[PDB]
Order: sequence, then structure tokens, then C-alpha cells
Amino acid sequence: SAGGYRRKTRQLLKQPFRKHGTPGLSVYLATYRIGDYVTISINPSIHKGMPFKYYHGRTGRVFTVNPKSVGVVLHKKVNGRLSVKTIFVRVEHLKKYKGRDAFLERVNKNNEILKEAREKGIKLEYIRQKEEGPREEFILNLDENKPVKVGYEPFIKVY
Amino acid sequence: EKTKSDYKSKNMLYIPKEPNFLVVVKIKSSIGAAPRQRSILKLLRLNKTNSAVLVKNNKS
Amino acid sequence: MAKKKNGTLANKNYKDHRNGIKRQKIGKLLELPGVNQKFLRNMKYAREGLK
Amino acid sequence: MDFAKRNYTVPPFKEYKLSACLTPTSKNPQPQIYESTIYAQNHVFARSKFFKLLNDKYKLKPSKLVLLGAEEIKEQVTGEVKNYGISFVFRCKKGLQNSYREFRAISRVSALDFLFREAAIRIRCKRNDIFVIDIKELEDEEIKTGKVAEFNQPDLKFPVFGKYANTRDLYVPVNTNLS
Amino acid sequence: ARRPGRCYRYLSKKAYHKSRFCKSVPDLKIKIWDSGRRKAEVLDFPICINLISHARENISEQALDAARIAAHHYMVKTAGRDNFHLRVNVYPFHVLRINKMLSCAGADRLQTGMRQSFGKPEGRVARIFFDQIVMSIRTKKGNEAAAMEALRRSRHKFPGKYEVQVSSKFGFTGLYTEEFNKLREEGCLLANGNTVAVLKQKGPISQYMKKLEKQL
RNA sequence: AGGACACUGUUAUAGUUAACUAUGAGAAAUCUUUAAUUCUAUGGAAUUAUAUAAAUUAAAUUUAUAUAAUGAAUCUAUUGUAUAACUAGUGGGCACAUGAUUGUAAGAAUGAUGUGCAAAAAGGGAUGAACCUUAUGAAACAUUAAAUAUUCUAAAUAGUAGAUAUUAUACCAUAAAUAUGAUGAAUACAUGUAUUAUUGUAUAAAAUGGAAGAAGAUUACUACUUUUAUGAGAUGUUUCUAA
Ligand SMILES: [Mg+2]
Ligand SMILES: [Mg+2]
Ligand SMILES: [Mg+2]
Ligand SMILES: [Mg+2]
Ligand SMILES: [Mg+2]
Ligand SMILES: [Mg+2]
Ligand SMILES: [Mg+2]
Ligand SMILES: [Mg+2]
Repeated sequence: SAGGYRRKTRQLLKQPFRKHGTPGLSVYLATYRIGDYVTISINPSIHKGMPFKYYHGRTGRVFTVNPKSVGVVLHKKVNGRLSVKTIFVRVEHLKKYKGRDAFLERVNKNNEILKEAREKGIKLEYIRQKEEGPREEFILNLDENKPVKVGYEPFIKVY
Repeated sequence: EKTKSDYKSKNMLYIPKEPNFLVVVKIKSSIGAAPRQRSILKLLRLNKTNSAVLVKNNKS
Repeated sequence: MAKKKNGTLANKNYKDHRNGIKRQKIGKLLELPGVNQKFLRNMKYAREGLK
Repeated sequence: MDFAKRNYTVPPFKEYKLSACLTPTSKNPQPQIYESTIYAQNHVFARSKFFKLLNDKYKLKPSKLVLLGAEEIKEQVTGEVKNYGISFVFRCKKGLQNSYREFRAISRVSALDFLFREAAIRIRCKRNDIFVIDIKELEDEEIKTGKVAEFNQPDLKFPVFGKYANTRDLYVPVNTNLS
Repeated sequence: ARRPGRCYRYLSKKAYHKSRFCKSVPDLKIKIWDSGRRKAEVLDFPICINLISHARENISEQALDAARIAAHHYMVKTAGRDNFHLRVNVYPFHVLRINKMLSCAGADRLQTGMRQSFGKPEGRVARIFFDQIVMSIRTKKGNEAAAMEALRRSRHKFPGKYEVQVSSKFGFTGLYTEEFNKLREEGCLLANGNTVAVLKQKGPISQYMKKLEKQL
């Protein structure tokens, strides 16, 4: 626990139970382009291209693609401000960030509603995410629903 | 009352809707407070004691 | 010394949020240091024949 | 409250009949309804006591519940004194206990408050710590305590020891009789 | 000499065991944990009496020895050497420490005061939480009155507050008496030496018939 | 944290033909497992048509760059936001609440999160740097908070009941193992024997004449409710001064 490159890693760089071994082919078949969104997860079975332990699990953006490295931009919290960092990692340490898929589907579907309303004279009725407000009203039936009486009950010791 | 009585004859309950707004009153002074409860009191415009506002009720 | 106090970390968080916390804006992409040199030379040649 | 110094005929605690159910969803629309009677001071205090009881017998969180309707029950009092027997569970320092008492009052709202006066000495606990199971009117030949059986016998006469002054003044002359 | 017992009475948050990090530990004094006639089977002694605790404390290893001799010497005098089975539950794992300020100091390799103040081991204790059983006897239907007296004498050796009472289980198995009698009516009980074993319908069928001749 | 004895380290005894089956005890440097919390990211740009290359492919085939057009999409708050230049003081800190390490222990030593005193007024804790109400120019009138209502001392000796001991303080200015009494209290059994709850006394020893703040109090002590009144640069109404 002195100040080194790999300090205090006992449960962060341990491979989980019944999952040892070299990774598979579905990692290597993926591609990355400039402007995507990528999270970082260390696979502790290769020793060429590991980043520092601080960046384990933070999402960034991809700006360059090299023959052996990918470039990711991030944000670190140095004493006062929020700065800008760049790192080069290998392909076996990344993962495609989901979470824009429900957003990018909403872009493609709203773009279709705008197109069909050009042929008509109506105003646009876009798709936006729902809101939750006060509790709405409902209707209960007392034909098949019977109330159950609830009351207190005397205390009984466990033995 | 008329929609409640017409559902009464068919043994229906008809619980109505909630109110649309609330009334918020500040009572205790806020000199020594935690940083989060200081931030929420700023967003409700409640810097002065014995003051009231109006707020829409949502899930948030 | 008098074996004084070594050092604490109290009100480090209070001194930070006095003037807020500024977020340094990443500029336009393909301008940060470290772009592939082979990729940049072809980008330069493609712009000259354009204009 | 003309002769007395506190309201002993209408105590602060009242009787409320409550009912509630769960908010409807997609997996389960139209759920089960429940009903009970809790004794409290307003319907808001009685809402909080009843929703905690529904947390223990069933796994129903109070954040998902909805209050249906709560009304108050009053009794047309005639004025004859009756006998009552209350069974309840109280919380103390060491744990929970359950007991039984017998009283004598005009109505069951009033007979509850005679329990709080006795519990202030024998038990020494706050009034929110007693949970009342049931109040019933007792007929004859079920009285298990000699105190109720001594006062139930007819034609009682006993005098009173006089110890109270009849003037609210600072000083009176000597030989004026405070009868 | 040994320190008073008020110096080591309340629990620390973390335990400190004997392992490769702490080697030089002295030996124990208590050696016998089960006394009486321990060879008797399930059907000999059907009534069990416990001692349940009421405090969060440290019970020293030397105190557990003297409490066992007190309860054993009384039951011999009244019930006999073959009418009870006595046992202790806990085992001392925790280790204590002493700073041990000396006289000759102020020189090389003998410093004073709070300089270099990690302790050296002295003895062992057991760690006891709320609502825990410490000791137990099983007897017959006759000696129920004697063991409430013999467990009373052992209580005054411990610090704190303790309570003796009659349990509702059948001997040293983990079975209530109501649950014991329904199983013996069906015949889903197996006769192991000290206690019983429950027979179920989980294995293959041919092994179920193999288990059945050790019924009772 | 909780959980478990299945891996690593540890421990008491009985059985069946070294192996299996039971009832017990465990872990700052053990894990088949695993919450409350803490933190990171998205919630507007995307598509079409045309062109450029000395990159890239078996290939108009991809990866990139232009120009044209097509837009305001989660709740609340903020009228500004952003950028430069010059320069002082400080680097011995302490306390409260929550949770820890060493130590037999300390108004002891050393870390973690929040708020204070330092540098902060008035009112209350008899008196006190840090406890409880509480934001700030000069005054007058009404309403409360914290705390109190026999008298000193402004304000009802305004109610039900118990305590016999010179009883009665949130931080706060000490009391234990143990032995026995009493209730028109409760449950089991035969007017009494067992437990449970509440409560009294003994255990209880110091240096000038003494401290519930004091006189004194048994209805000025203790336990539980509802009304009335007194009481702060607090909060309302009016007059006046400061860019
Ligand atoms: Mg190498
Ligand atoms: Mg100074
Ligand atoms: Mg002051
Ligand atoms: Mg004082
Ligand atoms: Mg006066
Ligand atoms: Mg007034
Ligand atoms: Mg003011
Ligand atoms: Mg004022």
C-alpha cells in the first residue's frame, strides 16, 4: 500500500467465480467509430494496455482509431475544477454504452411524423417522454369485492 | 355529487382525483443546515421565515 | 516541535464550492492532441482539392 | 364543562371507522378492501395508526396505499351508568404485556378515558403506547372484580368528608364558617 | 498477579484471534466441557434446562472452569453420577493485551510511557451477546427441582445478570415436544446414538428401504 | 453492515460399516453470497442530395471533410453569463453530534462527514467561548418561539392519583453486584403459594461553617391530558437615514 501503479487492488482486479480464462471472439469482432459512447471495464487477463484503476467504469467518447489503440476523452476532478483527460486503451477493455437507444429511436420516429405532416396542413404532434402527476381516478365494484375486518391481536411468546 | 350518486345505484365506488396544487409554509429557521437541505430551500424561494408559496404536485 | 497535529482534510469541500465548479469545455473533435498522423495528412489533401 | 375543570364527558379521543385499499396497477386492477375501527383524536392521527397495522399482518407499504373514507361514530347517550370490560396490550420497558380491566362509565368513549387515568399511576407510560383490542358492555354475572360488584348493588348511601372552602377571597374574619 | 475483572468487561468491535499473525499465546486452564453420563441415548433424559444471558460482556476463561465444577458437584450429591448430562457451549477465542510498565527504564531498549505502546498477550475470554445460551443439563422426570438449584450456584460466578428457565425442547436435539410426537406417530424418525435424524422422501427409492431398518 | 461454514485458518462430544450421519461454538489480514447509501453518463440534433483525397478495400468499397435545406422536444430555480490584469493576510487551531484505532483509564493521543467558536448581537440553561430558540441602521405599537407561573420575579397555590426517604438538574457536575417489603395490578394452582409489570428501603466512610440557585415545601415532590396568561436586533403595521 505504497504509492505505485497498481496499489490496493484485491477485489477490483480479481476475475469472478467460475469465469476464469481468456476472452472470446465476440469482443474482437466489434468496431468503433468517431463520436460513439464507450464505457471502460478492465479484463484482468491481459497485461498490455491496462489503464489506471481510477477509470474503471466511466464513460467517454471516441475520437481517434489507431492500429492498436482507441482514444477516449473523459473528465477528472482536480482540486478545484473539472479537467480533460485522454487515454489510449485496447479493444478488450471496452463496452458499447447503451442508454441512447431509447433516445435515438425517438429521434427516428419523430422525424417520420414531421414528414407525413408536410403533405397535410396540420400541426405536428411530437413524441416526448411522459410525466407523472397526481393520482388519477378509478372505479371499484362492490359486487364481488367484500371488505375484510382487521383488528389487533393479543401477544404470544415464541416459546 | 351527481356522478357519485349514479355510481352508487350500481354499487360502484368512484374515488375521485387528487388536488392540483399544494401550499408550503416555512416555520423553523434554517441557520445551521446540511448542504443538500440548504439547496432545496433555495429552489422553493423560502429564504425568509413565516412565508408561503404555491407548488404543483408531481412525482418529483 | 511540540509534536503538533500532522494534518487534516476538513473544509476542503467547503473551499471548493465557493465559486462553483467550472467544467472545462472540450472543443471540436479531431483537434485534441494525439490524432493519427496518417489520418491527418489525407484530411489536409482532401481540403485543398475541394477549394 | 360547567362544574368540572376538565371535560370528562367528551374526552379528546374519539371513534373512527376506517377503510383503505391499494392503488390500482396493470398487473392487479381492483384489489382487496379492508375495514377497522381505531380510536384517536383526528382522522389524520387515525390514518397513521391504521396504516402501521396493515404493515404487520400483510406486506403492504403505506406509500402505495390510498385512503377510501373515514367517518366518525357518535352515540345517543341516555345517562344510565353501565359496566365495561377492556382488554388491551401495552408496551413497557422490558417488552409487551397483555392485561384486562373492568370499569364503570356512561359510554365507551368515556370508559376509555378512565383507563388512561389508572394507567398513569400503575403503568406510567404515554397514551400512544396502549393498543386497545375491544370494548364490550358487560351484563350481570360476568363481573370478575369485587370493585364493580360492590357498587352495582342497589340503594347506596355514604356521606362525604367536607374539606373545601366556599369563598375565593384573600382573607375573611375569624368565626366565618366555610361549609 | 492477575488484574481485576473490571479492566476487561466490555466488547470491542473487532476480534483478535490466534493465527500466524499472533503466535506466542499461553495455554488454557479449562479442559472438560462435557460432564456426567454423556453416553446415554435419546430416550434416557427427556427434559432440558437452559441458562439464557441478558448482557453484552466478556466472560474470562478461568471463570468458566469454576462455574462448571460448582454445578457438577451439587448434582452428584443429590441426583447421582448417572442421572444427568452437563455441557458448556462457548469456547474462548479472543486474546487480551497488556502494556506492562516496568521500573528500570530510561535507557537503551527500555522506553517509558506511551512510546511503542502495542500490547503483549496475556489470556483468553469468550464474547457473549444478548439472548444466548451458556450452559445446559438434561435429566429425567425426577430431578427437575434439583437442576434449577444447581444452575443457581453457577450464576454467581459470572458478572452481569443471568436467568435460568425450563426449555420446551426434547433433549439435546433441535426439536420441540409437539413436533417430536407427531413424527414418532408416523415413523419418520431415525435412531442415531445421541439424538435423532429425520427421514424424508428425497433419495432414490432403493436407499429409502435401506434406511428403514434403523427406524427406532 | 447483515449472512454462511461451501474454499483458507479454528473447536466439544456421541454413533454406523479410514469413510458417512448428528447436536454445539467462530474469524482486522476467509467468501458459494450481498442491502440502505455514495458516485459516473444520456434526456436534441439527425436525415437527405451533391462534391474532394495522394488514406482503405476484391470492389462506389468503406473511413473522413465540405456546401444547401430541414428544429426546440422533463420538473423546479436563476436576468445575466464568460474572460483577462494587479495585489494583501494566513500555513501553533479548538468544541458539539454520528461512527472508529492505541491505551486499564483520562478535560489523553491520532484519522473520517456536518455545523460552529475563533471573527456572532439579544432571550433562556442561577453563574460558563462552543448547549437550546434566532440574521443583522435609529425608534413606537401588537403576535409568538426557547423557557416558566407559592415568594424573591412579569404571569391560574387553575385537575385526577401515588410517593415517608430532609425526596426535586437534557449536555451537567456518579453509583453497582446482592438481600427483602407494598398494591382494592395481571396469569397459573390450591383465603393463601408461584411467576410478570410498577415502586420503596438497606448496601452508601473524611478533613474551615453549607448548598434542590435560596427561603422553605408532604397539594411548591413524581407520573399522564386539556385551557389561560407572561415572555427575544424573531415575525407583522407606521415615520426617518444610507449606491
Ligand atoms: Mg513487460
Ligand atoms: Mg488569532
Ligand atoms: Mg448569549
Ligand atoms: Mg445549572
Ligand atoms: Mg408576581
Ligand atoms: Mg401577551
Ligand atoms: Mg428583523
Ligand atoms: Mg422586532
